[PDB]
Amino acid sequence: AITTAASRLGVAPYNESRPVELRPDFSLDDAKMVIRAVYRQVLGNDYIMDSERLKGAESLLTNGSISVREFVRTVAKSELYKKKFLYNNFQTRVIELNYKHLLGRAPFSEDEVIFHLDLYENQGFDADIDSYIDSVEYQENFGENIVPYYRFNNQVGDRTVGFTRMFRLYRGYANSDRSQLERSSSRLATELGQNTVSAIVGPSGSNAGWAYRPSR
Amino acid sequence: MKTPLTEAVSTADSQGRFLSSTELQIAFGRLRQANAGLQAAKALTDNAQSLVNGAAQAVYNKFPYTTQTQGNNFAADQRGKDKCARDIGYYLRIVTYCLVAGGTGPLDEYLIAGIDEINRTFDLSPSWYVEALKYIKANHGLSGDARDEANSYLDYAINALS
Amino acid sequence: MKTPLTEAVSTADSQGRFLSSTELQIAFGRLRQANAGLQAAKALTDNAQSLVNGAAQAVYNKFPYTTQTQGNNFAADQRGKDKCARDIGYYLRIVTYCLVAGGTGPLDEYLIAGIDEINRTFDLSPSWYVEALKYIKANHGLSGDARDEANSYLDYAINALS
Amino acid sequence: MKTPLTEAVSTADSQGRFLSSTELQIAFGRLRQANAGLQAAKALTDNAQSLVNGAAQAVYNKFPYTTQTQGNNFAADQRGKDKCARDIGYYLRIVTYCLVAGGTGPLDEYLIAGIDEINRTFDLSPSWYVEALKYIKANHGLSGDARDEANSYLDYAINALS
Amino acid sequence: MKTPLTEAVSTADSQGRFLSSTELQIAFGRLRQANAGLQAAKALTDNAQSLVNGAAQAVYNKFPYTTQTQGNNFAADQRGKDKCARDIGYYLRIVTYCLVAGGTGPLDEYLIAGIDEINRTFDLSPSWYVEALKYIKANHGLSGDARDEANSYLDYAINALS
Amino acid sequence: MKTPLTEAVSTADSQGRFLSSTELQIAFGRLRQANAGLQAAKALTDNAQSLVNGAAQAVYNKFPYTTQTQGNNFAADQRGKDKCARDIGYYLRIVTYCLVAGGTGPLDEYLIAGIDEINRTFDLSPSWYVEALKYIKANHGLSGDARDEANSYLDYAINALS
Amino acid sequence: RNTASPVYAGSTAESLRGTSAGSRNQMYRLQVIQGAAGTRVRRGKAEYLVSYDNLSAKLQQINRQGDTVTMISLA
Amino acid sequence: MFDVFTRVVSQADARGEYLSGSQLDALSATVAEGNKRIDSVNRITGNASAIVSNAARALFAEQPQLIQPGGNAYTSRRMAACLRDMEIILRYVTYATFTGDASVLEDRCLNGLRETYVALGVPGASVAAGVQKMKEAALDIVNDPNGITRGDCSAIVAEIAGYFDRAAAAVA
Amino acid sequence: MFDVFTRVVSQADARGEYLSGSQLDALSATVAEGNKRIDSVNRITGNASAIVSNAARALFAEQPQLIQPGGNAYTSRRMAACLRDMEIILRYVTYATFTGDASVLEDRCLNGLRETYVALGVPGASVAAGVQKMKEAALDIVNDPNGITRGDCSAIVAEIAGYFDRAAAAVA
Amino acid sequence: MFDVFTRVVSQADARGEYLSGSQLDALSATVAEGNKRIDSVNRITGNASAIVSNAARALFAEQPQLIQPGGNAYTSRRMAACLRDMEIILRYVTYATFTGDASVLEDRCLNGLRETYVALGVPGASVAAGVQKMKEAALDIVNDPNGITRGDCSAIVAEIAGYFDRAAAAVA
Ligand SMILES: *[C@@H](C)[C@H]1/C(=C/c2[nH]c(/C=C3N=C(/C=C4\NC(=O)C(CC)=C4C)C(C)=C\3CCC(=O)O)c(CCC(=O)O)c2C)NC(=O)[C@@H]1C
Ligand SMILES: *[C@@H](C)[C@H]1/C(=C/c2[nH]c(/C=C3N=C(/C=C4\NC(=O)C(CC)=C4C)C(C)=C\3CCC(=O)O)c(CCC(=O)O)c2C)NC(=O)[C@@H]1C
Ligand SMILES: *[C@@H](C)[C@H]1/C(=C/c2[nH]c(/C=C3N=C(/C=C4\NC(=O)C(CC)=C4C)C(C)=C\3CCC(=O)O)c(CCC(=O)O)c2C)NC(=O)[C@@H]1C
Ligand SMILES: *[C@H](C)[C@H]1/C(=C/c2[nH]c(/C=C3N=C(/C=C4\NC(=O)C(CC)=C4C)C(C)=C\3CCC(=O)O)c(CCC(=O)O)c2C)NC(=O)[C@@H]1C
Ligand SMILES: *[C@H](C)[C@H]1/C(=C/c2[nH]c(/C=C3N=C(/C=C4\NC(=O)C(CC)=C4C)C(C)=C\3CCC(=O)O)c(CCC(=O)O)c2C)NC(=O)[C@@H]1C
Ligand SMILES: *[C@H](C)[C@H]1/C(=C/c2[nH]c(/C=C3N=C(/C=C4\NC(=O)C(CC)=C4C)C(C)=C\3CCC(=O)O)c(CCC(=O)O)c2C)NC(=O)[C@@H]1C
Ligand SMILES: *[C@H](C)[C@H]1/C(=C/c2[nH]c(/C=C3N=C(/C=C4\NC(=O)C(CC)=C4C)C(C)=C\3CCC(=O)O)c(CCC(=O)O)c2C)NC(=O)[C@@H]1C
Ligand SMILES: *[C@H](C)[C@H]1/C(=C/c2[nH]c(/C=C3N=C(/C=C4\NC(=O)C(CC)=C4C)C(C)=C\3CCC(=O)O)c(CCC(=O)O)c2C)NC(=O)[C@@H]1C
Ligand SMILES: *[C@H](C)[C@H]1/C(=C/c2[nH]c(/C=C3N=C(/C=C4\NC(=O)C(CC)=C4C)C(C)=C\3CCC(=O)O)c(CCC(=O)O)c2C)NC(=O)[C@@H]1C
Ligand SMILES: *[C@H](C)[C@H]1/C(=C/c2[nH]c(/C=C3N=C(/C=C4\NC(=O)C(CC)=C4C)C(C)=C\3CCC(=O)O)c(CCC(=O)O)c2C)NC(=O)[C@@H]1C
Repeated sequence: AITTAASRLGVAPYNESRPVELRPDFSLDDAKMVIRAVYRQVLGNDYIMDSERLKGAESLLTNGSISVREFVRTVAKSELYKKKFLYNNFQTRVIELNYKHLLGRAPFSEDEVIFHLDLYENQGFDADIDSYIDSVEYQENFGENIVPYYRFNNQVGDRTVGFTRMFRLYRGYANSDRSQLERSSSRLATELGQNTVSAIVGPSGSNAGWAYRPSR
Repeated sequence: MKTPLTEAVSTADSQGRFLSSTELQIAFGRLRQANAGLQAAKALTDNAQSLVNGAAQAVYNKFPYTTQTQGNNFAADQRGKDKCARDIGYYLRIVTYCLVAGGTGPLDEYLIAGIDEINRTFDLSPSWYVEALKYIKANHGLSGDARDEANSYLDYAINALS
Repeated sequence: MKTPLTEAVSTADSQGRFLSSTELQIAFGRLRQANAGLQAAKALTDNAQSLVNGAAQAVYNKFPYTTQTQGNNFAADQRGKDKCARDIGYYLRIVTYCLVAGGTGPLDEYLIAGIDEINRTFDLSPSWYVEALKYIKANHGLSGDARDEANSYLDYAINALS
Repeated sequence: MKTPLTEAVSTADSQGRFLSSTELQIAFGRLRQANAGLQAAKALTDNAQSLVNGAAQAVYNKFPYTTQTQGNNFAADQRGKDKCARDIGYYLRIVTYCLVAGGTGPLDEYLIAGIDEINRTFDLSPSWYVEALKYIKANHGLSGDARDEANSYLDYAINALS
Repeated sequence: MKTPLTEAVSTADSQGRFLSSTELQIAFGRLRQANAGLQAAKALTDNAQSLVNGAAQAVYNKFPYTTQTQGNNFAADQRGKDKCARDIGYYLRIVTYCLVAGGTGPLDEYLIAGIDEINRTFDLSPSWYVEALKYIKANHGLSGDARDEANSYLDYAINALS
Repeated sequence: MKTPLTEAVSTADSQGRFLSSTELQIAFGRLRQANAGLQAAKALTDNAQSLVNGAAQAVYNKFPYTTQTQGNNFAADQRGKDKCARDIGYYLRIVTYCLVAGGTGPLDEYLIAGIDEINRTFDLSPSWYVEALKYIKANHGLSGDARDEANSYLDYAINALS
Repeated sequence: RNTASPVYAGSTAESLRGTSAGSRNQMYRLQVIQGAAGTRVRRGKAEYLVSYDNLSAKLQQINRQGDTVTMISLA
Repeated sequence: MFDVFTRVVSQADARGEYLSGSQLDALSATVAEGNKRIDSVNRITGNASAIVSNAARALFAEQPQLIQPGGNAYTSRRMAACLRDMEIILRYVTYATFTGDASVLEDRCLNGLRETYVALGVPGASVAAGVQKMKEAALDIVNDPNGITRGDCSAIVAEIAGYFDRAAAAVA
Repeated sequence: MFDVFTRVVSQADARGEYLSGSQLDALSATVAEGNKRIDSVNRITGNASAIVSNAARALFAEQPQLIQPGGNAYTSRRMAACLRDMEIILRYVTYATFTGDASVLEDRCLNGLRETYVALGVPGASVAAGVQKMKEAALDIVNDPNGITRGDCSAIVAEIAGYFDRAAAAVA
Repeated sequence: MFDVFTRVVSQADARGEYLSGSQLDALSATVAEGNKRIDSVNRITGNASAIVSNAARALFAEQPQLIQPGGNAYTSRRMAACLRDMEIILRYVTYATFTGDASVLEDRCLNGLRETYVALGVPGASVAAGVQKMKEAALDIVNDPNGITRGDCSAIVAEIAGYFDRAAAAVA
């Protein structure tokens, strides 16, 4: 696990959290926690305004008409998600964000960019979103009833490059995907193309050199 | 932000498709509307001082306690009156943007998103602004397509406040 | 519902854990508090009608237009006054539930969740109920732990409205 | 760590809420407990060497093969005996941390998580440490709340090993 | 069940692919091994009683306390000896399944999954079974491919226990 | 690339597992096939020029319009004939890679992935290459395992095109 | 096994679509018998509501886990 | 999922018994036929596209209602879905042939397939007719005596026919 | 995240030492002040909305550039996000007061916050001014002698001031 | 990933050339060593737990700072993570031995491992010492002449030693 450097790396709050599961015959408070957990995770800790809430999807989730996964899929396909992460981004940046939001990890290899770029170009954004959520990886980690969460810790099937690239996409707890130094630029386009990694730079506050970014 | 041209490209981009006759029709709809929208924006802009001042006075008349009651959220002093006229001016200006853009986009992005939190935090009644918007509706003097589109944004803001 | 015992078990259940010294301490904290809450609930219950009527008049005194202005959202008629006394009675009654339960759960589940939509939809001013809650704080006559817990829920409601 | 104060805050943070009367009660439960925990921690610490040596001999008496059998995992030599006394000292020391913290957090983070992998990899019997823990329960000489909290952590470790 | 044939189809199915030369080669690999595995299963089966009894005595010799110490987890009485002989028989029998199946699947699905919780719950030492498996390795009398495949499964069990 | 050895490790890695008898059998299957595949690769390579030209003429004979019709996508001129012989050479060469690799990997990654878009984009009929592949099947002169594996890859390409 | 099953006759099969029912606005109700062979299984009998676009993916998911499909109907 | 070997193992474990000499000998006979089994899988796979397309053409020739406007196989996406389904069924039949056990076909293809087609309005009786057309083409391909070591493949052919029959029965 | 108790424990474990008698006595003194700590948390929480709104009003009055058109607090969305930031910082300051340790502030509230404001262009110096205004209001509320058992709360007030100063320093 | 065969193929396609006779003969020589390669993987795997545990014990004995309080291998969480890491590295070394190519080891395990350990504060030099200890034990196990057909495995052993060296170099 991550113990000594957890707070320094911004991982300690997630060490202290547990997966948010919607049990059968869930209560009212259970549904609200899922909605809050889904909004924080899938939308990258961006502030969500009341006018932006997916009230219809929230209703169906609360009613048991859609499961957690289908609620996640509904949020990921919403105009709110596309506005935040699709319409103003390079598709490689979109693919990066999708992996972090929906799978809680960074892309491992250029093959993933190839797959999802082609899938978007040939079948569209909604088809690409389905690929993440209907993936074997999503099934084994979250299944039908658990909100996605960051997978900092080592798991079966991991590659070491994934760990270092997580801190390229995750920049601390008091932060959002749309409020990072690199702004709209793809974080991993170069790393994936060259199969290279970079030294982990921890979040601001706990790391004086948090702002180090290489030049072109 | 929500406008016909942006929505058209956003739909095609989401689908990974070239623009088709559907999107071209959207553009034709914009072109049919645009000149009336620009005319409405000009008319509201030229009359903005009169509309904002009259709208503020209409609010004070309907809610006289706002000019009689001490408090940071009221217009009993010149400070609060200046804040109130400023706010009504923001509504009128952003409505002209909607007419230029051809959609609620400017209202959605600049004014409505988070307005509930602002009014709650600073103890501002949405009914005050509804009254101001109703005044502007009854006094902008537009007609035809200019009136229809302009009133759609004014009612859009009213509905958001209610 | 947020109460010390329910949150203790839910957190343990989310961890797939038996209860441990942590949760037992939560229970001891509830037991230290519970009698004061029950007595506070009794005192507020016995004095409910005086508190509710006094609170309603405090609102009418602070906002005289509510009893002078025609409208479905105002109290210019007995219909509106009865609605207002009813609403203030709901606030007090659900506050006594929080004292019984030992947490804000009753307020969260029965009153606060969705209150913003209701007040917006029906043009009800949160400041009215804030004034009613402030009167209840100033007049329930509690002391010690009973006072502290009761005021925490009344201030919790005020903060939710502000 | 699992302690009343940290879990109270983490739960409230996950819900996005300020601390309420529920969390304050958790604090009062902690304050009711803390002095007995600190007193228990002092008593175990002052008697640590006797308890550790006594616990080690209790294990050796119950499992004599651990002192007669050659092997890296056994205590037939001073190397293994030193490893054993060190390990029992870790259990006792971390249990005193639990009393100071008022929760199983120190045991969970420092000792319990991954203990099954350690004992499997290095061929250490959990039954050995269960015997050491039972000796400490029988000989720490505590009473009252100090006894109950200390035994809860000792039993927590025993249950984890069984 | 992990076997060359089921793994070949599972991989192809996960790819939505027909079976290709890659999977036919996997089948040829299975056919190369199969007769030796079937021979090994017969030899172990014919010698099962001697191997189980000899393995059981090997454990008792290596760990004499298991035949002298009272307790449900020990073999000091006929009940525990029968439990022990039964358990060792389970290991040998399921190993012959692995030889028949050509993979660790029968060990994985019938024995290994959950063995850690069983041994901890009932206070059974994995070291006992490792000695039993080592005896069977040293005494099954196989050679060639039969030996190598059989030893791989016995070593697979030993690794799972350590 | 899809081969028995890479597939074996990919499956084991995805399960977080050491290689077991299942994967060893996969290796033995590869070794059974490898020499026949290498001989087949040698035979095709040594005969490649005759096979490529013969296959191209077979396509021209079956589809005479390809050599009589003007267009960038046809072989009426020397430019188009050179492109065609090149493409057929690519198919044959990459097939030899499959025999070397012992799987469809080289075909999957170098030729098959994206072939549909190429043929659509440049207006090339898949039937042309099917006939070329059929000619190679009937004329490579292989026998035994070399024939069976090579024909499996040629058929794999034919199936992808149809 | 001396048990009952839910009643999905007439209009009782219907479920709400909203914006979560895919391109065809059709929901399919999959009743399955499942066990733990991955995430924890809470119930031996489960129901899944999936759109037409995800129906194929859901069947392979159920299939890969070895769970049994007892009934499928339009919702 | 089971193969021919693990099927026997699973039955043996449920009774807590070693495989008998007869059972081991039966598996030895299965091993002796493995080359024919691999050839049958290779031949069906090598002609998969032809088997599916020829079967599809034959089906629509005898059941033109399927492809007329309003028919369930009319429109490109429905026709593509139909051809996909035929390929899926053939693929899982080859899987069952490869493993020597029908479990992969039953668990991963036919599991709920009858109810799926009923819910979708897909005519299962026509799917069964298509599967039968693939069956007859596949068995002739497997039985082809040209370019292969000569021998008796009747047993494997009967087994493959059984898997096709299971698929046809399951859909209709 | 540590509390006042686990902060000492973590330092002790890294040294492999039992807590000394001095350390246990220091924690005993912390327990003796527990009622004052709970009161301070309760008082700040009970006035949270007033502290945020009053501080925000004062900040915008002294820094009108923040709310004019083009300002970083102009438009409802940015203004609402700004008010959320003040509430969040105040909320975490109450967490630190409750636990008696700054770790919750450092681990969560201030972790990556400077990156957020630099990336967005939020003026960190103005956030620090707003946090300073909340600090002034909060400390007065904690120190109010009315309606409470009288005693000396200087130590807890000094601790709370430090948490506010930590937050202000982290942003500017 | 690549194996020994597909490594040569990929280099040939990049040049657009058929494999030369010498390249095909070299791969035939690789095939002739296949049994020794499979035995080497089997022997390391069969002793995997002993290799990891013996190496870990030897490491902590030589570097007792790792397991003293405050050490990076102190506490059960970190010790468990440490033992897991040794098993992972050994597992991927066997993968590379099985495929005859270091790509699986380099791509999935070693790439980023130096940066990971630096970020976590894991002592990379100590990991290298542990990897080196696993190397000696594994190579001795592979070379054991008992219970195996006799022959020369020096080439396979050298290849395995190279993969261990790659792992040791990458962590530090
Ligand atoms: C500085 C913070 C101010 C201050 C505080 C202060 N409080 C006490 C004592 C108590 N306060 C409480 C608090 C509560 N009781 C409840 O039931 C709840 C609601 C859930 C709360 C918040 C309690 C239980 C006590 C103990 C009993 C008592 O009423 O006295 C003291 C006295 C010393 C002590 O620590 O006990 C003090 C000093 N006093 C001031 O003058 C500051 C403005
Ligand atoms: C260096 C690695 C040591 C060594 C190896 C070695 N092995 C062989 C030959 C064989 N080894 C096997 C292996 C297996 N048979 C099985 O059924 C399985 C279980 C799935 C395995 C792992 C086989 C099949 C052979 C061939 C037949 C035989 O039994 O000999 C050799 C001989 C040369 C060859 O390549 O065949 C060698 C050298 N020998 C040593 O002395 C090293 C310590
Ligand atoms: C019924 C299926 C038909 C049939 C089959 C049949 N095959 C063999 C023998 C072999 N077939 C193979 C197959 C392959 N070799 C390869 O390299 C590959 C490519 C990956 C394959 C598919 C092999 C290895 C053999 C053994 C050597 C040989 O060629 O004989 C037989 C003979 C009996 C046996 O089991 O070996 C038979 C009967 N024969 C027919 O007449 C049917 C039409
Ligand atoms: C043991 C000899 C040394 C040691 C190890 C140690 N490692 C960690 C933590 C991690 N190790 C990894 C490495 C990998 N993850 C992978 O997926 C793979 C490739 C498949 C590798 C090689 C990672 C990513 C972590 C962090 C995430 C996690 O642990 O789940 C620790 C714990 C660190 C901590 O608790 O903070 C330790 C102790 N430490 C030593 O002192 C030895 C020299
Ligand atoms: C064609 C004229 C030239 C050429 C192209 C080429 N590109 C790639 C690979 C990629 N292309 C992209 C591009 C985009 N991704 C986006 O998000 C956008 C906007 C929506 C664009 C334009 C990306 C990200 C990749 C990487 C993933 C992928 O491989 O598809 C390749 C492949 C390179 C490789 O496989 O290593 C090629 C061939 N190459 C030429 O020689 C022409 C000059
Ligand atoms: C006028 C109808 C009544 C009135 C107004 C009033 N408003 C405020 C304060 C604010 N008004 C806003 C509104 C906006 N800010 C924006 O950027 C936009 C979108 C572009 C809008 C609509 C905000 C955010 C504030 C708070 C910050 C600020 O002061 O600028 C006040 C003062 C409130 C206070 O406590 O300071 C007043 C008086 N009051 C009446 O009584 C009129 C009837
Ligand atoms: C004493 C009851 C018996 C005994 C003990 C014994 N233990 C080891 C080795 C280790 N003990 C631990 C345990 C811990 N390390 C920690 O950091 C913590 C958590 C804070 C614990 C509980 C570990 C990890 C080891 C292995 C590494 C190390 O040596 O530190 C040994 C030696 C085992 C070996 O093979 O070297 C022994 C002898 N043995 C008996 O027979 C006693 C009855
Ligand atoms: C005409 C330009 C050339 C031609 C045509 C031809 N087509 C087929 C068979 C099919 N055509 C279709 C196409 C569609 N079916 C649909 O539902 C729709 C969308 C609404 C389309 C466009 C299909 C699916 C088939 C196959 C099934 C069927 O027969 O209906 C054939 C026969 C192919 C065969 O193998 O039987 C032919 C001859 N052929 C030429 O040579 C013309 C130049
Ligand atoms: C062709 C001979 C007949 C035919 C077929 C047809 N099927 C569908 C739709 C579906 N078929 C399936 C079946 C499967 N999906 C899988 O993944 C697998 C293995 C697990 C199977 C067996 C499913 C799930 C669907 C629906 C979802 C999807 O298509 O992806 C259609 C289309 C139905 C529609 O358009 O609504 C058709 C046409 N139809 C005929 O008329 C032939 C007799
Ligand atoms: C108000 C006094 C000042 C101000 C603030 C301001 N902040 C943002 C945006 C964000 N603020 C945060 C902070 C947090 N999010 C968290 O979850 C946590 C707790 C763990 C913290 C501390 C974040 C992450 C954002 C970005 C996310 C988002 O959706 O906004 C804005 C909005 C900026 C914009 O361009 O929208 C503003 C305005 N601005 C001022 O001018 C004041 C000085």
